[PDB]
Amino acid sequence: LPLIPKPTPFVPDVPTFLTLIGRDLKQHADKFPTWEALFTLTTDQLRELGVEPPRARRYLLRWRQRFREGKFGIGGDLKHVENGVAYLKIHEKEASPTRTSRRVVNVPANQHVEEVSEGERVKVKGYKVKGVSTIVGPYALPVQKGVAKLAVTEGMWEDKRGHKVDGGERRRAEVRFKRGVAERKALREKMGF
Amino acid sequence: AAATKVSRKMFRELHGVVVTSGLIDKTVKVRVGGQKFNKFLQKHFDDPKQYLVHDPNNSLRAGDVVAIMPGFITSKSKRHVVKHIIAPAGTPIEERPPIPSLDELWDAKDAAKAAKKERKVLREKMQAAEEAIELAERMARHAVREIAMREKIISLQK
Amino acid sequence: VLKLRLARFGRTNAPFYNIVVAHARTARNSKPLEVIGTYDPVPKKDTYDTTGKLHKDIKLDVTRAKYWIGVGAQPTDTVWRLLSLVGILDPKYKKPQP
Amino acid sequence: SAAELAGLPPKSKQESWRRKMAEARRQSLEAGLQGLWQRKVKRDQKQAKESK
Amino acid sequence: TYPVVSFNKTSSPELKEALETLREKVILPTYLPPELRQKIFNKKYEKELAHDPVTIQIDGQPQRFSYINMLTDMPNTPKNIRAALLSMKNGGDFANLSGLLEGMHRANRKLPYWLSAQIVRKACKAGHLQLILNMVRDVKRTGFTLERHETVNELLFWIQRFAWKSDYSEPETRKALREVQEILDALEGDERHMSKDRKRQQALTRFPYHRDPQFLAARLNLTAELAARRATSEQQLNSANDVKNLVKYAEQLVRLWPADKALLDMYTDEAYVARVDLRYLIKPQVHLRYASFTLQALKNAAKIVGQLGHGPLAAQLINRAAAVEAESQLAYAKVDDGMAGQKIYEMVVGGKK
RNA sequence: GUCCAAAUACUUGACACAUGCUAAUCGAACGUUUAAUUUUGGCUCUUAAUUAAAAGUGGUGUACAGGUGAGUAUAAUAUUUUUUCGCUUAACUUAAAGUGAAGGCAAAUCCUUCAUAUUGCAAAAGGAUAUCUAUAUCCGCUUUAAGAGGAUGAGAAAAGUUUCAGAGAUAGGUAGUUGUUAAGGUCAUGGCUUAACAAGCCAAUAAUUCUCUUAGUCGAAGCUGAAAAGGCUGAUCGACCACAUUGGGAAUGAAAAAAUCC
RNA sequence: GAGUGCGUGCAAUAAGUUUGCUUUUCUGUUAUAAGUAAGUAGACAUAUAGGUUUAGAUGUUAUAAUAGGAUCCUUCGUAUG
Ligand SMILES: [K+]
Ligand SMILES: [K+]
Ligand SMILES: [Mg+2]
Ligand SMILES: [Mg+2]
Ligand SMILES: [Mg+2]
Ligand SMILES: [Mg+2]
Ligand SMILES: [Mg+2]
Ligand SMILES: [Mg+2]
Ligand SMILES: [Mg+2]
Ligand SMILES: [Mg+2]
Ligand SMILES: [Mg+2]
Ligand SMILES: [Mg+2]
Ligand SMILES: [Mg+2]
Ligand SMILES: [Mg+2]
Ligand SMILES: [Mg+2]
Repeated sequence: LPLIPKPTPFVPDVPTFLTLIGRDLKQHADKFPTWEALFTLTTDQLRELGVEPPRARRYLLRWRQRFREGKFGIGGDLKHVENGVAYLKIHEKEASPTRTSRRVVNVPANQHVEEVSEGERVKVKGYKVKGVSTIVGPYALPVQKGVAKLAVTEGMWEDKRGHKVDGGERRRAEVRFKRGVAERKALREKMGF
Repeated sequence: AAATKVSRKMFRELHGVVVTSGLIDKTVKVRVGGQKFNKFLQKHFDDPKQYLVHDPNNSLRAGDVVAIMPGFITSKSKRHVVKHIIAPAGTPIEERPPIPSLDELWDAKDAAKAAKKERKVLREKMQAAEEAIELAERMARHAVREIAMREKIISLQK
Repeated sequence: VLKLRLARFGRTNAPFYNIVVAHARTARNSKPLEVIGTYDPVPKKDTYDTTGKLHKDIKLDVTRAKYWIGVGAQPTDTVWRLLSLVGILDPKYKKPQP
Repeated sequence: SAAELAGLPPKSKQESWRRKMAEARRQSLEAGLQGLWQRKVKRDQKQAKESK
Repeated sequence: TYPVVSFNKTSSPELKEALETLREKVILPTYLPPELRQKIFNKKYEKELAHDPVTIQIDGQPQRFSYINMLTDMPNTPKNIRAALLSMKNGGDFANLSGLLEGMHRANRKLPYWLSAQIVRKACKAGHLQLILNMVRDVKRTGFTLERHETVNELLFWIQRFAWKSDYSEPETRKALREVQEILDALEGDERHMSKDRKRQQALTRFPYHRDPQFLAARLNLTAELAARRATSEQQLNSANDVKNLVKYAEQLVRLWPADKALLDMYTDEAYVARVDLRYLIKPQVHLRYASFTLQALKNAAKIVGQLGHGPLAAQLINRAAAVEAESQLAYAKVDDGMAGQKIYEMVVGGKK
């Protein structure tokens, strides 16, 4: 019943998975000896290994069930990934004599877009072609004209926890007021010496 | 359809005695009987009340017994009307102006109210018609200028 | 915003809920407009039954609940599920088959 | 909706959901009013009978 | 964001007077806060501004703003821009257009639709094509939009002329071909060049500026002048790569460009009517201007494409050239002697030089 | 004085407070910057971009939840029952129609204004994702007709109800105040509003006003009695009122109903 | 003799604020005036050109009338005496 989904080219092993979802989960990478241990262990078994706090364990169990359903994050549907680095390219079509259709496709870094066939020319979801030679989409660093790459960055799939700007909406005017007093006391101090 | 008719409902009838009269036009102070219950002592106490009754034709004199009816709102503090005279004071009933029936009084309200609306529809139409004329004159001065400026251009193309 | 939600009552480690019709922005246990029913999360077992089965006793005024759903009442995720089992609304979540 | 009275299929995944929810509130309102009206007719009938 | 507009290179004394006028009254006020800008033009604060005139921290020494009569003191922008434009005769002078056109873009001065086509002609005939391509690139600042069908047809003309100026050498032809694509990319992708005027002209031609046979023939010209030189392999990779584009762009131009339709018949007959929309082509002096390279392209393209064994394209392209050559010849007789059109065509097509 | 569960736990100084937390959220509203990454141009500098973080502008929410009992002495445009009603541009349900043009700030779904919207007054805002070898969706915005809700209008009419702290003093109070005629306003009613007349109206045993002492109010909510329209309390529970160092104030908004703001 | 978070008279008074034989100012229409700055129209001509020229129909500027909203003054007004 606890089915294990086969690893994807973008998430080959566990250290990669725990790195994408962030939230300092790459510390427990050694707890899981295999890829099946992640999708097989239970809450109680994740608690004895030392997967704490409860927020990180519940967060992992969520992304665990989210992986089984194929609800990957960004760049989770790639196929031609090499050592954790993919490459994007533009595929120009002819939708009409006065128009062009550009789709961001994922192909090997060496091969040319036109050479690749339909079977191996994957269209990545979440990335679009702006203008004529721009690839717009999260974590799309440009390499050439009409070429970008997706490096596997820590927290690329994580749900960021909200943070307080300067002590929250209540304790804001007080925190900034005290910083100015400390700042002014250390500009005035150096003047003394 | 557009006229509002009064309720024309009949309420209870109270027997009272006029206390004052002639101080204000078409108004007399009638004293009726009442009774309030004291829940602490379990006893009924006399609770006489004095209202301002509407005497339309000034046919009441201080001392006469009259029968009044509530629900007839003629003023801020007047909610009662005179139904008839039980016992006159001073002079017989035949020597005083007649008391109009409740039907006649209600018909006056409907007639007066219906006439009030007839004045509005006229004032609203005249106000809207006398204003559309002014708004129709701006079109004139604005249309003659365009027709005077647009035909000039057209006169140099044919 | 009217809502069909639950009001937690009972003692420590003994939850007992009350289906109610209350405005969204109000206290959880404040006196609502109506009490549609009750809900007990802990499942019970028949007295003289040894099969081991378990049931959850729920009292619900389906007639009154339907009227409020027809005027724009928003049942919470928990009450939505209960109403679905009765057959008033469609399930909000379903087990993925693949 | 006009598109529903004309016999047209749902346009998108979201349209299908709105159709089901809108119909659920229609059948619930009908069964609710009628179901509650019989309670009133049944309640005031018992009162008038016992009081009479 | 950008540095304050300033003109510090003027070869002539008249140019500086025209820019200093616009700068101190039309461009600088655009840098003040909105409330202060209203004060400058108000009669009620005339006396107050005399005692304590507004100031501006501009690269050091500050400027001053007294009361400005909106009706009398303000100068005529179209006239001054003309005086400055004509006086420009040195590279240092034309470098002020980047600041000038930027100042008007800030002042929201709706300049004449034809002004851009004029700057591209006088600036390119002096050997300053880069200043134009640099502003056309920085349209977010200068406002040098390619909305007119003449500006694009005028800009692409000088681009090719510079390549042809030196017998279509490979070093420059690769540069020109790079520029023609940088423009066709802007017309398609960049949104700064799309305006109401462009939509009207694109409706009269039914060909967007990036799919116009008149413009696509410019790219096809240089690409045809690259395979001609070669058709060490590090260079052959380009030649073999250019032959793919040539056959590619050729079949794209033949599809759009209808059959036996000249330059004056390509677009709808209703386009040449309005003087603000594609009427420059009527005059024979301007027709031969944009019909010289466009004709030579088809001729050379039909030749090269014929050696590779493309019967259809060889006949198709010759059909267009035959239609344009016939129309072009009619212009040579109608055009007045000594006009620029009669000279360029004689030097490019005729080859008399 | 052995163990366990549940339920209660500053009743006094609304005394003063170290430290961490109780209201945040949306990048599918918006650009600013900084970093690397890739492109220009001129020969590190300089253009145009992508991306990620950090501060912000905006939208909604802080009007809910939670806390306290200092102040506060009541009959009031308070409250039930029946008849008759009205209003509601935010949000929640159902549907329909419309979603265009400029300027200001670095930019905007922020501000200012405009065109159109059954007659004539009167609106709006855009963003995002797919398909093909321009089209159609998604989330919104504006207007309109309804349902629900509502803290809604002084709603109105008829008949009723509300044990109003204790002590002392005060005989006048009311000026659109009371009534009539006329007119407007209102769904309707009412000096609600106005003009012109009349001198009334409430009260007389304190109506009204004043000083002092004390107090958050109520409920089989808690305790108690055999019981009384019982008595006491006004913790935990629910409803109502008031307050947020004290005092003096206004606006925004559908509505102050803020631990906001001046 | 000491204290006051009490009431009240006069003076004073921040935020705020009634009224107008106040003081500036912005906006809206309405009627004019101008066409030089802008902006919108038309006429003629020029050619490596894009100049000359008239015009107010929308709109800009200015005055006047008129409606309304913000300022100043006036009145009231915590602290305080
Ligand atoms: K209290
Ligand atoms: K005083
Ligand atoms: Mg007796
Ligand atoms: Mg306490
Ligand atoms: Mg609150
Ligand atoms: Mg739009
Ligand atoms: Mg009764
Ligand atoms: Mg009154
Ligand atoms: Mg107290
Ligand atoms: Mg309490
Ligand atoms: Mg004073
Ligand atoms: Mg003042
Ligand atoms: Mg002028
Ligand atoms: Mg004075
Ligand atoms: Mg004082």
